[PDB]
Amino acid sequence: LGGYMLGSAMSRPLIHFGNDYEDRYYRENMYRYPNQVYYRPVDQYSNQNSFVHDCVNITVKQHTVTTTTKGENFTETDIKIMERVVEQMCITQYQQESQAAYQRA
Repeated sequence: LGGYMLGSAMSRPLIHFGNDYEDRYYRENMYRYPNQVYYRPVDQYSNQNSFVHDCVNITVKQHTVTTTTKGENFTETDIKIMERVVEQMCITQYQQESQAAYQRA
């Protein structure tokens, strides 16, 4: 991910758990953990969460393996709220990227 194409900036699509702390965890996990992912622009595969959750196997990394250990509290909850959002928006930006390829076409 020395390059990649930062998978847009979704500003958090609001994933809302209707929680106090785990919600908030995600709501801060929009900053500590981002609302954008690390991947290059795709529209040449079938599976989404494959390439997508992989882009987060990049993103959540950079954002939880140093970006979190900078004084954040990441628990199993953080993993999900973060991977889940960052993944499903990498997925959102997968279908977006797909059609973005249609726009650049």
